[PDB]
Amino acid sequence: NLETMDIYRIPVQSGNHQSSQVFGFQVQPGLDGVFKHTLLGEILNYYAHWSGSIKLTFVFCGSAMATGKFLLAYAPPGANAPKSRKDAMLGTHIIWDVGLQSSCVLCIPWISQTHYRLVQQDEYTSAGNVTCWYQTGIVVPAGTPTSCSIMCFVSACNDFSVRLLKDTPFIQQAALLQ
Amino acid sequence: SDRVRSITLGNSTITTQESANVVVGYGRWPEYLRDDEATAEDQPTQPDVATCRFYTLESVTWEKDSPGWWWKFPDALKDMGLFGQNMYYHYLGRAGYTIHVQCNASKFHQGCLLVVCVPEAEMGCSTVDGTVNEHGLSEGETAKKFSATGTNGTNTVQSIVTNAGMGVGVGNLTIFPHQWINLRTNNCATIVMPYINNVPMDNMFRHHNFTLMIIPFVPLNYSSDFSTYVPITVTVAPMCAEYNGLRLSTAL
Amino acid sequence: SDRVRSITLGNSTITTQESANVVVGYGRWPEYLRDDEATAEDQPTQPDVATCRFYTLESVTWEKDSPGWWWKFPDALKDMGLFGQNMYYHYLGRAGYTIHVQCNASKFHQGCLLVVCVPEAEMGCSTVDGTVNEHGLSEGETAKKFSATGTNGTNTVQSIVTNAGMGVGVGNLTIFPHQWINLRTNNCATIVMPYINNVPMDNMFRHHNFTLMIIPFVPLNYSSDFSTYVPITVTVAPMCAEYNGLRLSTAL
Amino acid sequence: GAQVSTQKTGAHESIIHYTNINYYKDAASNSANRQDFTQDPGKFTEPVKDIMVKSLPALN
Amino acid sequence: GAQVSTQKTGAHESIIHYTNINYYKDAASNSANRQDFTQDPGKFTEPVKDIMVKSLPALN
Amino acid sequence: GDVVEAVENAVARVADTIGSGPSNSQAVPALTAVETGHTSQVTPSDTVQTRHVKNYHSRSESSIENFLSRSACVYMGEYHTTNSDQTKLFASWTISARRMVQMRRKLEIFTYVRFDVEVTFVITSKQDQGTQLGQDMPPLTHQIMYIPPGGPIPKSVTDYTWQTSTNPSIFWTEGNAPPRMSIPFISIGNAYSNFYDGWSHFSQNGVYGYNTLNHMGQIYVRHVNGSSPLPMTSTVRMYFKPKHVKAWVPRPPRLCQYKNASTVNFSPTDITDKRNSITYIPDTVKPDV
Ligand SMILES: NCCCCCCCCCCCC(=O)O
Repeated sequence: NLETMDIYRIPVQSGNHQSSQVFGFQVQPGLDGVFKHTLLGEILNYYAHWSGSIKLTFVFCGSAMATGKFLLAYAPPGANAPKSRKDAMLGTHIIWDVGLQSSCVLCIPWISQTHYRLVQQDEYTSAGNVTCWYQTGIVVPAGTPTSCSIMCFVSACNDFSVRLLKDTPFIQQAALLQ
Repeated sequence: SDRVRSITLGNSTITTQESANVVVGYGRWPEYLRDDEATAEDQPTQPDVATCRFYTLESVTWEKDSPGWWWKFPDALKDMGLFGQNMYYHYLGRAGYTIHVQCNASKFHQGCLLVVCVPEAEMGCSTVDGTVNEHGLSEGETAKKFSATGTNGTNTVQSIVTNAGMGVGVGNLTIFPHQWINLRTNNCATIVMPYINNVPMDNMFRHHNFTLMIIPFVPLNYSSDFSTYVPITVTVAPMCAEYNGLRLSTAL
Repeated sequence: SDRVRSITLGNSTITTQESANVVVGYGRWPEYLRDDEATAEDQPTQPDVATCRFYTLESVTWEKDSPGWWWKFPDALKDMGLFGQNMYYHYLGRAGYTIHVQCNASKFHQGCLLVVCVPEAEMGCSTVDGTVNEHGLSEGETAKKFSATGTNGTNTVQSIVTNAGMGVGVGNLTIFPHQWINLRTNNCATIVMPYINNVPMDNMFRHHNFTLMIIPFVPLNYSSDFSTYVPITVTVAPMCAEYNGLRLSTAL
Repeated sequence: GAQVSTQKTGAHESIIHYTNINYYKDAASNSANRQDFTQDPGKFTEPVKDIMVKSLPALN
Repeated sequence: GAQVSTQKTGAHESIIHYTNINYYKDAASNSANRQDFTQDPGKFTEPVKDIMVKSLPALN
Repeated sequence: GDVVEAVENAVARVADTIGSGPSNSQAVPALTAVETGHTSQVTPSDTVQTRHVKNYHSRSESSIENFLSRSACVYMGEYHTTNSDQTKLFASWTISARRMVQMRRKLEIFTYVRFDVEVTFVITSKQDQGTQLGQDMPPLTHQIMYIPPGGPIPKSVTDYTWQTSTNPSIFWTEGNAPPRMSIPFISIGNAYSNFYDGWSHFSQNGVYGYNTLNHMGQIYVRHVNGSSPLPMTSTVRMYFKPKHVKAWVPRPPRLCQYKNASTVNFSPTDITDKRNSITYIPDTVKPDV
């Protein structure tokens, strides 16, 4: 999917898939592939330190007749990624009800031993993970597609800042006339 | 619109775009025990956020012929994070709850669920001159199932929906706090229950303060509606939990 | 007299009829984290009594040739009631402690123990170019033992008392908060330690905030004193425990 | 906008001061605080609750 | 005819300022404006006519 | 304020975390409509119970001035003390910040920029390799000359043109501090333009892009001692530190590598790195697997 519009689509569907986790990823805004080339990520890469809360907006793109509730969870570090909805709901989470408001915001509050984390994150400055689960499956009437996509947007909250300027790993050259 | 609604307890938040209202106990919001109502003399523990938050129980499937389901309450949350741990370590406990039952379908589906909290739902035995089991009463999360016919078996609850396991007319369960989930208009039910008992505090393993019952009155139905899977999910959040009489943990 | 003394935290009380004084950190009493010193933004849990009380660890025997003993700290209380449970469920924690070391003998016995709390007691390896084990560092309650000679073995701490496992002169451990238990005058030691670290809060499994060391400087001795059994017991009580970043429990 | 403060006294029991101006935008660029001389031995030599008057027994 | 302004605060919670004099005839010769810290995210995060109160639905 | 001044107070503090408790209402801050093109303004306190935190963190180092205002190499070239080629006796290029990527990607984050520039030159010389290496060459003195578009161009190290009666020049001798000077905002327009989706000719042809807008002249640099018994060679490095900056209409950071200096050309490149599955989260916290 590295060069196709799919990399941006989170697949979700009608029928019984509760045991099936929808997605999950580490919270390393400047380092993990999921975030590094994001607007927030590209910026973090020109610095060595970051701090702040992050907003993850999820937008449902199925038909208007589609329905459903999801559980969006964020787990601070210290344990491995929740492996079931039971485990995930013990952490920070919102239960999102698909409706006229197509989007839902999971805000990742800043919880850390230190005031700052390395953009080049290590285990010492771990930030945890966010995982998503069907809270109550996707139901749909006849004549409508039984599977759709959910998109995810990221952005910094107003308590966010960065420090210690450095060059980006992302750009380079072998010779002049660049 | 007033269909829209959000609720936040601890590190958890619930949302709905299709709510009815919110039912509150017998009009009473949960409160912590007052000094002029207390007997246990030791300082209470009030974990607050670590304990008063949304725990989601394992979901159930609504089938075209489901009779119903139930859960006993302080027990059922006994393995839920710190709420459960505080249960194991203390002799006495007290809490209120926000119960949020979720069930979405489609404008082309139909059905109607009664969602009730019955305080002190003492149940009858299948074997008329026998006695129940704790197992016949509750299975923690999961959920016991009502039945469409008379049941037999020693220890199990006489569970024909029609008499709600209590020997009354199921259709009269409405004197208890409740909401209905009518698929054509509504996709969730929210009930806030205050602590109700004849003593200020009590042991949370030995006494089921109340039972949550979800009974379909008009059955699930649909057509080529490539959605036959319609789950129901229960999320509950203890409110104002306080504990007394700390000692070693209870034997599982 | 001022030898007499009582202390109460939660549902527990300690007494002595032969105390010296009470040493307080670097003169600082424990306090809860202030808003202008915090970074973690979520609401903390402050279990209070359920958590801030006296836990007694398994005792040790003082023998005529015991080199000494030590315990790492937030870890060591990890299985102590709700203090431990709150540790497992949270990413961040913070606490102070009242440490009470007990050792009584008789007017005909003699000996002298140094009781110290060393903040950040990073220890060295026996195998000079190797690295330690978590096991070589701490065994929870119980207690690691210092040694009278140089030790070998990969992973174990180079524990010859003389260098306190840190590469310094044991007789200089006095710049750290401490008391002495000189059997002829005293039968217990009490030290109140405030939270000390370079960050406002921290993970309680990954970082040993401080080490408690009990090192006899003048050895136990006696005569036909039909009492050869002289135990030492450590009781500690977390103070102002607060936790942040709640999620599922950590993997043992 | 300069500061004048006194020099550390040397070889004898008004011209005993100097003037300084900071030319940089960051405090890190400033010179060292070699003239601050506070002290509080207490944190370490006497961290006992219950004040020890010592001219009195200390026990009893 | 000089200017005195404050230094960026460093390693601790009057001598925290510096003085500057411009010696050149062109503004281009001056040092950088590293101390100006304005901000207006709005141009970009919220360029919608019709104020979105967001605590309210956003549609309906 | 005035973005030309070397002083200006005020701390750039981020937001405090407002203390938040439990809620049961119709408020639904966590539910928005991304279709409007508006970015949600939700903070932790809108979705979880938060404590109050007095936050002192400042955004000082991410101000546009502090982000761009650091000297960056934008060019390097060589020239010889002695050679048969005449051409190799002096260096020359056309001013632009498009030949070294680091600087270029930084500027290209903005569509338009306006600023003064502090130019610093680092010049070094080495003695060329050969069989005979002994000589006693006095210190080398160089001449850097700027030729605004339209000025006569040097054709040899000894051309009359180096008289600089009017072009600005810098004479510098090795061993001393690197040469430096400020240049004002020199554009014909109101802001330097980093991108130009346009042409040079009115008939929608000619040259496309950045180049048609450039034309800031060129630089020529030569040795002045002019000689050395044995061959030597110098390298001139030029650094740009923009200062007194203003920037408009930010754009995404360049994702694909640059292919050349005159174009925005690129080869298709991956959106990001792959990972195993959409649920893959590595297991740290294990007795080491
Ligand atoms: N002797 C130095 C001559 C310097 C002229 C420099 C003009 C630099 C202009 C910066 C242009 C960057 C841009 O196109 O965005």
